[PDB]
Amino acid sequence: ARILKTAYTFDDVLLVPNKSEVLPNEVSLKTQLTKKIQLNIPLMSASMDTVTESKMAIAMAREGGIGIIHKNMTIEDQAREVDRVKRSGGLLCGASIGVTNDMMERVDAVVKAKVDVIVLDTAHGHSKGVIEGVKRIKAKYPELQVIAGNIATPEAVRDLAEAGADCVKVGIGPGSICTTRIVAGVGVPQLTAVMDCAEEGKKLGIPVIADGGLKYSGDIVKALAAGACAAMMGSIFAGCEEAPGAIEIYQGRSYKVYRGMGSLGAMAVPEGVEGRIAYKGHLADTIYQLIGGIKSGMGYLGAPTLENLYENANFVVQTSAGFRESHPHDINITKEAPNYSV
Amino acid sequence: AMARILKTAYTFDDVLLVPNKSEVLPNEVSLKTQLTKKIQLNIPLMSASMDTVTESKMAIAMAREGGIGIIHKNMTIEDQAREVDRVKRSGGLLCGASIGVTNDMMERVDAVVKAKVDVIVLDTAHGHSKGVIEGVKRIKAKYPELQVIAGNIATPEAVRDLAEAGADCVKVGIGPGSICTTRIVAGVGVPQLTAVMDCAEEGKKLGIPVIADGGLKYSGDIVKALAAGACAAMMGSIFAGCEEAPGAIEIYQGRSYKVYRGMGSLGAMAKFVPEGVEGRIAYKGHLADTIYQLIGGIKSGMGYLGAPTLENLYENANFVVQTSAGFRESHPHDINITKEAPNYSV
Amino acid sequence: ARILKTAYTFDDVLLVPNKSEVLPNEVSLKTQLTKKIQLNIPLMSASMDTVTESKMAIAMAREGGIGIIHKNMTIEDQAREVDRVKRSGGLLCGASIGVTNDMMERVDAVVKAKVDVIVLDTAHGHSKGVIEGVKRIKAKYPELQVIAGNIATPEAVRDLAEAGADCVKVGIGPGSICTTRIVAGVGVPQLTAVMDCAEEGKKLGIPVIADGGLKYSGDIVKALAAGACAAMMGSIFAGCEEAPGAIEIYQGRSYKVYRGMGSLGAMAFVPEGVEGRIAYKGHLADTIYQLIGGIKSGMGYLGAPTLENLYENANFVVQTSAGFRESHPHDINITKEAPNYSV
Amino acid sequence: ARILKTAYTFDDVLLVPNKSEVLPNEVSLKTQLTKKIQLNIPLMSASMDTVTESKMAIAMAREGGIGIIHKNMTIEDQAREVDRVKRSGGLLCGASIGVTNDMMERVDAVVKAKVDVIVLDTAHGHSKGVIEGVKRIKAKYPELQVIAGNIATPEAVRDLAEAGADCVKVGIGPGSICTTRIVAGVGVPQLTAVMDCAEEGKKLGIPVIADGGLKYSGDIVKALAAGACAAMMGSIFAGCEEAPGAIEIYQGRSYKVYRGMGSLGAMAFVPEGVEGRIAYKGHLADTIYQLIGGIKSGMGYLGAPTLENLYENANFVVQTSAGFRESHPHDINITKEAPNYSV
Ligand SMILES: C=C(C)c1cccc(C(C)(C)NC(=O)Nc2ccc(Cl)c(O[C@H]3O[C@H](CO)[C@@H](O)[C@H]3O)c2)c1
Ligand SMILES: C=C(C)c1cccc(C(C)(C)NC(=O)Nc2ccc(Cl)c(O[C@H]3O[C@H](CO)[C@@H](O)[C@H]3O)c2)c1
Ligand SMILES: C=C(C)c1cccc(C(C)(C)NC(=O)Nc2ccc(Cl)c(O[C@H]3O[C@H](CO)[C@@H](O)[C@H]3O)c2)c1
Ligand SMILES: C=C(C)c1cccc(C(C)(C)NC(=O)Nc2ccc(Cl)c(O[C@H]3O[C@H](CO)[C@@H](O)[C@H]3O)c2)c1
Ligand SMILES: O=c1[nH]cnc2c1ncn2[C@@H]1O[C@H](COP(=O)(O)O)[C@@H](O)[C@H]1O
Ligand SMILES: O=c1[nH]cnc2c1ncn2[C@@H]1O[C@H](COP(=O)(O)O)[C@@H](O)[C@H]1O
Ligand SMILES: O=c1[nH]cnc2c1ncn2[C@@H]1O[C@H](COP(=O)(O)O)[C@@H](O)[C@H]1O
Ligand SMILES: O=c1[nH]cnc2c1ncn2[C@@H]1O[C@H](COP(=O)(O)O)[C@@H](O)[C@H]1O
Ligand SMILES: [K+]
Ligand SMILES: [K+]
Ligand SMILES: [K+]
Repeated sequence: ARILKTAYTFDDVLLVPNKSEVLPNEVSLKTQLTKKIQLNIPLMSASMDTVTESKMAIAMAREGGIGIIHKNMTIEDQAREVDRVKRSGGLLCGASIGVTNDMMERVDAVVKAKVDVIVLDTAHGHSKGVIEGVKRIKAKYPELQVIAGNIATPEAVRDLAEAGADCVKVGIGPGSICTTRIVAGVGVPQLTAVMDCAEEGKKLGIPVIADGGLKYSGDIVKALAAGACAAMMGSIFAGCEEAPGAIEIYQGRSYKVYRGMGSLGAMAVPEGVEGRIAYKGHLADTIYQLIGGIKSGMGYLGAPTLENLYENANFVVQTSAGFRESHPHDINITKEAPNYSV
Repeated sequence: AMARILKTAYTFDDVLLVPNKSEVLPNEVSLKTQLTKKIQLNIPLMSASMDTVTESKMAIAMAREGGIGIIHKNMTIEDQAREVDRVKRSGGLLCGASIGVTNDMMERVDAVVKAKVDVIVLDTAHGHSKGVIEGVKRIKAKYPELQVIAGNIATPEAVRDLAEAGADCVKVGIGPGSICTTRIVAGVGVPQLTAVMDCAEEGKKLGIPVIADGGLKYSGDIVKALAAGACAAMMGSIFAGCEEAPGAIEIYQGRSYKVYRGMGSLGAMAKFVPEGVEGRIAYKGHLADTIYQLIGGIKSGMGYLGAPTLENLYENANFVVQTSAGFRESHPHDINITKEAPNYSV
Repeated sequence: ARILKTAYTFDDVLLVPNKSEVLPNEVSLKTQLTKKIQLNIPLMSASMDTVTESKMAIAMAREGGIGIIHKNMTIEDQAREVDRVKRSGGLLCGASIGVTNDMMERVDAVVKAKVDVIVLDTAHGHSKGVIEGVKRIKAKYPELQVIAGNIATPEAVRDLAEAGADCVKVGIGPGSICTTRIVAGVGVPQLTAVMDCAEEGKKLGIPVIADGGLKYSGDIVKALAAGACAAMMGSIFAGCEEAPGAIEIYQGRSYKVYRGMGSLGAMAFVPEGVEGRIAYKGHLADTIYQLIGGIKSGMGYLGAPTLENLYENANFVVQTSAGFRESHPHDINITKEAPNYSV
Repeated sequence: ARILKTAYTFDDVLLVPNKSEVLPNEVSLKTQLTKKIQLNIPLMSASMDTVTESKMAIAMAREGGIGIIHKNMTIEDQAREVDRVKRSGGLLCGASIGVTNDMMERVDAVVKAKVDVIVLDTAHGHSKGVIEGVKRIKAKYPELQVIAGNIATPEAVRDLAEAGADCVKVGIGPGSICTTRIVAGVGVPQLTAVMDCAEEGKKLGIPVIADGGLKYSGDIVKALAAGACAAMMGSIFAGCEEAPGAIEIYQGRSYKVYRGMGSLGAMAFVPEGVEGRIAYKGHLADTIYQLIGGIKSGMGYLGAPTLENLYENANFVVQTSAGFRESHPHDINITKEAPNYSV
């Protein structure tokens, strides 16, 4: 039983600027989610019953990303949801699958609805059940694109790619609503997890998704510079108008419900919590700020594409003092900024 | 010889366990552990020997759940014997008794032995001392088969010296306790994760187990202590609010509290300078409900690490260090929690 | 994509005392801003529309420093502001230029008004547009002093010096109103940025400016010890009577507006700064006095009669968060105002 | 410019327990302040106008420690305070001296009043003025015990010893009222400073004093285990009945005034201390009882029956801020007062 190293999250690191011949308006955000699936922007919405149904997925895809329909619903309803996204323009769409008895039955129905990718998502992706589930899926549907998660190690990338996954999803414990690391003691701070896993995926030719723990646009730049093909978010999108759930008002402020899929409410021992986040308005305005920040970061790094970003990215580690310097400090902020908050 | 800085030492909140390949489900794992070579526990949990934590009611409840309680010694010799006696006659449950380094030490041990106590815990502020080492030797001479836990310690050298004195198990923890001020008033101690790991390593070489005593707040902390090599975890704070702990239920402004205090606090010693504090913690209802959450957390952690057994968990556990920013990410963040979780509190 | 090292900001480090044969009242604060421009004190006011117009630049220069007139104005008005400064005595003045379609005509205007230095300043100075800008300016006005920024790597120092910069300005992300590091993920903790850049500039013969993130006089000492020729500040000066903006009273205290140049309000669409209020400080002279006294104190502690000697002989140690807590006052209820400390 | 290392303060480290054969009550706390001055306990009260006059110095002496009479009075009044302590019986007394034009005058007076040790104390002890001052005092009074400070490096230990000091005082910037590190940028976290200076002093046979930054009895154990012959405290004693100043009441709480001597108030150029108020803590003997109890407890944990053995067998580990949270009480609503713990 040994200590391997210090592992870092997004707030621990910064990207060093490079020489740049490209302006933020000239960079391309295109990325391959699998070898067969290109996104126009590297963003995905979490498959949670408070984040992504057909309305969110349609909106994500029109912006050039993708939404993964959650599976806290009957098989027929999830099929319906996928079908509505597919009929709204041949937009891309995903569907969540669990390691369950009816797993193949749920897969058959979202395939019938012509889902583009299934996400075999589970608390612990580096497990025999997930490995065998991927092998059953790829044996019946060899061309069906499969994302498997969640994981946090190069060995997990290796075993899941060996099983036939086309993409793997990284993140054990970083979610805003997640208590996995506290109740089970397990996880890897997300920037080191993505860096280590994406480096392994690149050697195998399998992309990785940086899933969870993202709070600012600059976090996504770091996830992409570390080598993730795409970034998945629940918190950043669950307050948008297109997220499921009504808008609630409490003492002058408008909120939407957001909860972990492993919380008591979502399941009705838990590994998530349930709560409220601020109402953000329409997805478009959030995406515009996220993409603007990504384009700026890429301008700072001289990267015209996502791959060039990864190839020339150098991180430095900052201390808690450096974190205090990186945020605004020693000012009473009195005007809303659209891409910042405390 | 000169003073030196050895290394950085870590507490539970500093580290995370890296997930392994798993072929085991949380409900398939076994929590059986050897507290000593002759005492098996069904779950690796112990309740602390404090006068706000463990008497008969608590020890009975702990044994029923598969753990064990250590009856505290802020008690006449006779009362402690009767406390042990009630646990033994309550269905043959395991029971332990706390013993200090006192002039009547052997008279206290005699009485709990007669009450058929299964283990005695010679616990004191500084276990790595001549008084403790001579006391273990005296007990193992009069009672060669009596199981003896000695503590508290924090170094591998202390494991060896107490193992050579004849201890069957050593208890690790100088300063991690919720109510403890040792490190602040005396400047002494070792962050608990590193203390458990370095002592467990030495104990494994010698074949003596180590207990991780103090500083546990969440079920995931227990997983880290077991993964660092402890055979069992000892908790005061987590159990002091349970209905089975001593003390009445106090209500102040809509919340329910129970008293919890260090054995080295002024109040506990009136019943020197103090090395503990006195206060209140939340009432938690029945012990069974807390243990359920603890065991569930432990089983989930073993599932993530691919460990069907506690020895497999130690053999394959890998830790990473996280910063304070990583700690912020590990807890729920950027959310207004509006519903209680039964295993997470703020 | 890899991790280079840990990088430090000012609060991460402390300077070790040296043997001293000099009293703080004997040190000299002269610095070469460029080869041609000497300042009597190594302080600059930021080129921001809530910090430096002519009033601020005139006071900074009378105190021995310099102000950089911001460019959130028409070309004509910026020339008029520089001209106000030059007509108010022998006063040094600077003017901010950006990478814009009308860049050279803005430079022509400020040159005609007799500006002493232009600051070609933009979010990312290590860029082809800044490099081409410096070359174009130097090709037309070979003797005009050019500061280029902002940057944070030794490679950018070398490229901007090769382009013909006379001085480079270091700082990506540290400013009190800046969100660059949060929104784009990019920056270098400022003490390490200044140290690594100044060392490259020393080898090349080009000075560097420590711009941004400075809060106390001690911070400036650390910036200068790390090799910067001068320190540039916005927050420390924006609350002064000579900065732009009225004085606002609210619940018994006095405030002034301070905002990033990349905030929505300054720009009037993804901002890299915020907008807010800071305490009114009174006259520039009194803040400068405290700054100077603290710098002179630090040079006393390090035995430095000059700023070059301070840099040549300074050693740092890293402190933890607990060391930070010990470095500030602690375990006291402060009941009297200190003119050079506040919580 | 170069970063030498990470430097640590008391909150950054913990001492590893040793095998012990000694109970706390059996421990001996005697120490050599200098080769010719023994204290029954290794505690000194700071030479500050809010901590030690004769009332404090006499009380420190009766407890086994010693007070340094502060210098913020006339030469005549300081000798009177020294004389009053020395006529109260066989009590030890120190007196503070500065690098002043009347330095020798003030030394003459306190020497006439039979002071036992002088403390040539200044902001920056590793300076020509202090080195010359020690040399002049020792050339006139070869047997006067001289403590010189304040310093933070082994080079300063060596330079001050070669000048004739009998003890050196370590501490640049750790004091609770101190702002040296914020306003001048200079200092060394105190545990590292004591350890590095104590190691040099032991090679030379000259003791060091750990001055400032101590909050709990456990911090003093760390400073002695790090090599100091004694610990000097202002904040821990300024709330005691024997400190100067009246007991002031506000909302049912009792306070005393405490201020740095580089604060504006004490100086009545640029300040390096703050002014404020701390809790009233009653008679000094109550506080000393708790300090000595905690020290004896720590030496029990370290198997040190006496103090010389302590440094030789002291092993520190570094703790993170998470370890710091574990070291204090946590997850408890403390409802009873503890005599040796507060937050
Ligand atoms: C996103 C989160 C956190 C999550 C989402 C929904 C529910 C949960 C709950 C609260 C139910 N918690 C677990 O489910 N915890 C868990 C822990 C360890 C293991 Cl080993 C495990 O099972 C693995 O093996 C199975 C077969 O491959 C497959 O279920 C896989 O997860 C599950 C967590
Ligand atoms: C002080 C700050 C932060 C600042 C000040 C004013 C405005 C901005 C705004 C909000 C407009 N943000 C950027 O402007 N962000 C940005 C990011 C990356 C690049 Cl690559 C970039 O462009 C570089 O290339 C161009 C040609 O050299 C030149 O404009 C140069 O800055 C600009 C920031
Ligand atoms: C859980 C805690 C902290 C604790 C629990 C109850 C009481 C105490 C008190 C406040 C009384 N504090 C000590 O007791 N402090 C102490 C410190 C150093 C030594 Cl060396 C020491 O004595 C050792 O040597 C003796 C013979 O082996 C034996 O008493 C052993 O403890 C005791 C602490
Ligand atoms: C405890 C503190 C902080 C302290 C105590 C009282 C007064 C001061 C004031 C506020 C006046 N601040 C300094 O005095 N600051 C200072 C800074 C650098 C140097 Cl180099 C210096 O003077 C050195 O050179 C002289 C010749 O020996 C000698 O006086 C020595 O101190 C003094 C500080
Ligand atoms: O309750 C749960 N426990 C742990 N992780 C969860 C839970 N529910 C969702 N997640 C993960 O957390 C991510 C959202 O993280 P966020 O973007 O920080 O809010 C999802 O994409 C899932 O990977
Ligand atoms: O007063 C004391 N001072 C220091 N440690 C104590 C004191 N009383 C009990 N302990 C220890 O603290 C443990 C409880 O830690 P907790 O589970 O963090 O509350 C006990 O099992 C003892 O090992
Ligand atoms: O909005 C902006 N975003 C990022 N940096 C800015 C912005 N506006 C001004 N700056 C920089 O911040 C410095 C002021 O930093 P301060 O002294 O910490 O307030 C200026 O000199 C500029 O270098
Ligand atoms: O104002 C000052 N500036 C810096 N240090 C001071 C000042 N006044 C007193 N000191 C130091 O601080 C010590 C007191 O530290 P305290 O015990 O932390 O309050 C004194 O013994 C002096 O060494
Ligand atoms: K900033
Ligand atoms: K989390
Ligand atoms: K201080």
